[PDB]
Amino acid sequence: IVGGYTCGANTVPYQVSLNSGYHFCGGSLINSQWVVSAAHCYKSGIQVRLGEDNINVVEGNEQFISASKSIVHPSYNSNTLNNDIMLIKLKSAASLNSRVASISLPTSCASAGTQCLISGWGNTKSSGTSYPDVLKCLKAPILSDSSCKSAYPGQITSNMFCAGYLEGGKDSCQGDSGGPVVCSGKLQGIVSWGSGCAQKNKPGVYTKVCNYVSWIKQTIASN
Amino acid sequence: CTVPIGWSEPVKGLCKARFTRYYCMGNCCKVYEGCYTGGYSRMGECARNCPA
Ligand SMILES: [Ca+2]
Ligand SMILES: [Cl-]
Repeated sequence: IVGGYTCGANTVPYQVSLNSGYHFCGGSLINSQWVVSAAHCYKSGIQVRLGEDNINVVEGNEQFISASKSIVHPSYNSNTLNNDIMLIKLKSAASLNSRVASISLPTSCASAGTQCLISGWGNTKSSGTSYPDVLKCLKAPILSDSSCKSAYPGQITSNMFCAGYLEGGKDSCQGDSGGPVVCSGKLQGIVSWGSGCAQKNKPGVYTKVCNYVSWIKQTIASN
Repeated sequence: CTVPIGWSEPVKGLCKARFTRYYCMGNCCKVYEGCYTGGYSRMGECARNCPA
C-alpha cells in the first residue's frame, strides 16, 4: 500500500497473508475454511496466515494453516487477468474470533464513488521497494467504468473495476495482490493489477467480486 | 550482484503479487521481488545458468 497508513492490529480480521517461505500475496477469509485471493497468486506450497499484524513477529493471534486446495477460476486468463479470482481451502478450519473473522460476500455490486478500505503488506513505495512489518490500509473510492476505461483502454473487462486516485500517490502495490477491497461491510474487490503503483492517470484495478457469487458458492459446495 | 545503470532488467508485471525470483543479469543472478514469472525460484538454479 502506497500513500496509506497503519490499520491497527487485527482491525482487518478477514485479512490473510499467503506465505510460501515469505509473504507473496494477500487474501480474504470468507468462512472458517475458505479464503478468496487472486488467480495470479497461484503457486505450490501455500500457508495461510490469519490473525497477523506484524508478519515478521509472532504476536500471539496468528493461526498458521496450510492451503489444502488452491482453485483458480477455470476461465482465468493470465494475459488479460480476466477472472482473476482463486479460492483456497484451509486444511483445518480457522478458529473464528474477534481477530480472525470472515468478511461478507456482496449481494449486489457497489457503485461509483463508494469509499472502500484496501489493505495489505505490499510495497509502500511507488519507485523502489519498502515492505512493511505491519498491515497497511488505504481509503479509496470506486471509480466509474468510463474513467477506468479512459485510464486503461482495451484492458478493462466487465469483471474489473478501478479504485483509487488519478493524481498519483495512493494505491495498492506489489504484495497486496489477492487482498481485500471492502465497501460497506462487503468484499467487493480483490487487489489485481495496475500500471505500476500510485502513478498519475493509472489507478488500481480490482477483480469485481459481485460477479462471482455463484461461482464462489458452487466451488465451496463442490470441494 | 551489481547491475550497471542502463542494463535491461526484467519487465515488471502489472499484477500485484510479490514473488521472489532470481534472474541472471550479465555475470550474476540478482533477486527480483514483484510480479515476475521469469527467472528461477531457486538462486542456485539461476546461478548455474548464469551467464547466458
Ligand atoms: Ca505476526
Ligand atoms: Cl538455492
